Amino acid sequence: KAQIKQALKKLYDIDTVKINTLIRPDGTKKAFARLTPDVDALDIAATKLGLV
Amino acid sequence: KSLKNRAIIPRKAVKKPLSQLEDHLDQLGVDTEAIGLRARAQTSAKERLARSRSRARSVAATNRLQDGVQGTT
Amino acid sequence: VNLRTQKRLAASVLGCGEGKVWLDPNEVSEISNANSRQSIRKLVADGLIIKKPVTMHSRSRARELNLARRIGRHRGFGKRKGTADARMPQQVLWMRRQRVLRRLLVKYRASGKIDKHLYHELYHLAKGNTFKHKRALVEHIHRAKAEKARERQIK
Amino acid sequence: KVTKKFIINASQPASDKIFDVSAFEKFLNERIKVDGRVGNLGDVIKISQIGDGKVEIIAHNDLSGRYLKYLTKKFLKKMQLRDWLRVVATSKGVYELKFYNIVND
Amino acid sequence: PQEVSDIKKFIEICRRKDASSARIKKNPKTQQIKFKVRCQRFLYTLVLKDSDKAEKLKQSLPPNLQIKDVPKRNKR
Amino acid sequence: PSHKTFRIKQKLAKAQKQNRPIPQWIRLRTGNTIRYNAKRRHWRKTRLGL
RNA sequence: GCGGAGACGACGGCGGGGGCCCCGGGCAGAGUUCUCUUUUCUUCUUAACGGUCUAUCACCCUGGAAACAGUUUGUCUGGAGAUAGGGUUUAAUGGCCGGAAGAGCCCGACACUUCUGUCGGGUCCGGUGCGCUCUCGACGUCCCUUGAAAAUCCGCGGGAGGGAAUAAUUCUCACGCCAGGUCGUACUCAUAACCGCAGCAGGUCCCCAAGGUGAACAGCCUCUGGUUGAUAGAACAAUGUAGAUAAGGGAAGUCGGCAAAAUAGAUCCGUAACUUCGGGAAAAGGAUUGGCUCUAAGGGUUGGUAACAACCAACUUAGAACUGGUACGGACAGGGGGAAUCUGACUGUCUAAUUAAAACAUAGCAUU
RNA sequence: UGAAGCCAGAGGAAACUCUGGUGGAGGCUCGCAGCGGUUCUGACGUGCAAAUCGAUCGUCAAAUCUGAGCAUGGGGGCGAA
Repeated sequence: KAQIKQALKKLYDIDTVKINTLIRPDGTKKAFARLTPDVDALDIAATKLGLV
Repeated sequence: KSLKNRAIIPRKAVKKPLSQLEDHLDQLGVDTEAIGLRARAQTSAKERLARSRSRARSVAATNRLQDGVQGTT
Repeated sequence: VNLRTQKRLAASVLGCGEGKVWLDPNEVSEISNANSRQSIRKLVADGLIIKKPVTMHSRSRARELNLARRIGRHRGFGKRKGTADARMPQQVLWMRRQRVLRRLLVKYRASGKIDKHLYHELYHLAKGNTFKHKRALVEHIHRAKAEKARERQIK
Repeated sequence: KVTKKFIINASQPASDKIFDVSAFEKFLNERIKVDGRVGNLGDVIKISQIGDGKVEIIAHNDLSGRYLKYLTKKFLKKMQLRDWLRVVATSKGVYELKFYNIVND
Repeated sequence: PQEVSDIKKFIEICRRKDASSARIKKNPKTQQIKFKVRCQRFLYTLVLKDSDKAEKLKQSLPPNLQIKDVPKRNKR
Repeated sequence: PSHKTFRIKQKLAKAQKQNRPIPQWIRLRTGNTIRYNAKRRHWRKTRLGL
């Protein structure tokens, strides 16, 4: 979780309050990163992640 | 009545048909036209994201069985 | 039209069993369009899905039988199936009787009707099964008082 | 001595000539039982009409609005109005009679 | 959750920088008003009877701290 | 069971990723001899042996 | 250095608490309504965590007990200090408050294509127990049986070092600040998700466990919650498998009363030989059992020989009249009994898949 | 069903005896589950089953039933044999 939040902060400049992680049945790790209330997840997903 | 096996549905849960109610009142001998039962009887980023949610549940994104072949024939 | 998913979701939403879920048979296509719990809740609010009431289990016969047994009916030898001790234990009867007698003796000693030596010997008589009930103990105390008063008047 | 007041509001069916208020009042007079016996009202329960298809009850005993609603449903069953008329409490001690919901077919 | 029995201590609790939020709950069936302040560790509840003291406390509270009245239904 | 080790879960993940039919573009290759997945596994038929 | 916690068997009755079950009133809703039924049913809930007040043992002070007393269902305690009076303390799944009514639940009126709802009214007061389940406490019983360890946490004995003058502190107090990585988490757990070659009538470890009858987690019927899945339609021959009845006789049947029938619950009368005196024994043989209407006994609290009245509560037991009858443990459930012989002391154990026994073991005894 | 221990009453110089209670012992007993596997011209016999099904039966507070971890390995082990 520490590496995940560091990677998000250094690459995409994203601040997170907490991160929950699981490992999927196919063998890859999935991270739910909750963002700080000042930043908007919809705005970040539209601009940086391109998830619109 | 079938109260041994199951309870009766309450009368407030079933919409009473106007034809049947008018027929029953006509049996009881009242003027339904004088009371008018017809009047009483009833009868952007966020948008793109919502569309993406709807399409995501409706249609699978990939098809590993058939993405390697294109063309109908 | 298959409505198994809708019946399961409606049971979860209404907080009942699936056998208490009622789906409107004249609205099957509109119920089939409901794939989410929000849509099921909307149909519940519209009244297309309702929770059926519980089937009757009345206690009226049990209560009348209880009143009859209280006033004394159905207590005969043809009605009894367990032994007398299995029905009412002698140990329970004895414990109740001993507690009643000891409570009465404590009350009389506290009020001052009997003194401490008389209390002690009556306690041991009650433990030795002289008195079968409170009236018997009271009458024994009264006859002992009469004998003591006669002895005092003679002396 | 405490006094309780009850209103049975049959204004809409009484105006619609569905509900007979005088017959309902007679039914209440012959069916309200005091101490487990009918015809024992006296000065404890008074039943009257305040007009506009409404029946008013003064009680000095512990007479229940649930009992009044039960007797009203019994009268509707006797008059073949149980499947069509509903007794709904609207205030403290006020029960109105109204039609069930009707759909255009 | 902790109960404050007295309005002045409620006021310096609201004056403290840990005081995150503040709300007013009215119970008309019981005839009482609860003032609640949410801080870092605890939620403090002050219970008052129906008086002028509740409305006077409402302006006597710090103005930077947001004071909100509790609605009848807690919507999510 | 629900309680499982990381090694077990990793090998089950590999088995889940292997459990698929062959892609349909495989059969159109020149000189192709693969007609189906001959190592297909099912949870009721053959055990993984873990 | 010393000590405490972690940290400990089985079984029996008794008491406290929670939950469930039961009864009454009230609000709201529902169902029944030929007739009766102020009716029958449904919601009426309150978490972790805190504050405060309480909760048996145990211990302390005074005092000195035989005419021995206190006291348990169960006989223990007391000049090694009882009763009594006065106190200190461990123990909450107890009361009130905060959480918290704003939640959850029930009902209602409008609005409502969806989007959405919007606004009201409630969520109250008691009682009962040889009930069921869990938990806690004080007791008691049994052993040629005496029923884990460690991590970890705390207390004490000791007295080493140590002082502060624009602050010292070797304070387990309050508030304030920061942080909590890895891996598992779906679903089945079985008449279809496991093993038996299978979607196999087999086998495979646990937790929760409602109402009625009844002694009863027996059998039978019902609620919640689940199912309605096991190739189907028609006909009703023989012979089968399963379930039954049969006049008169009553073991004449058969190697052999095999199988079936008969007995059976409870209350009461009564019960032989033999015996290791514990048993035999439910020996044997008899009387009875429904319904209804009553009567009597068995408790608690309050009130001034009160040795009396009132009120409250629930289940047992005995007695009597009346009444239907072919039946009354009316289904269900549920010993046939007896006279002897051989044999092994008994309880127990084994030939998984043909032998459960006079075999094996056992305690007792004897020898090396 | 009712062993020790205990209480009361009646005797007995006492030791003891009798009567009525209390108490809750036992590799005790009827019996639900569980465990086992007695009997039946039983069912089944290319079965539902390479040992199953029905009724009946034994035992049921312990020499009872049972999970997991661990130990004993073929000239062996284990064996109420």
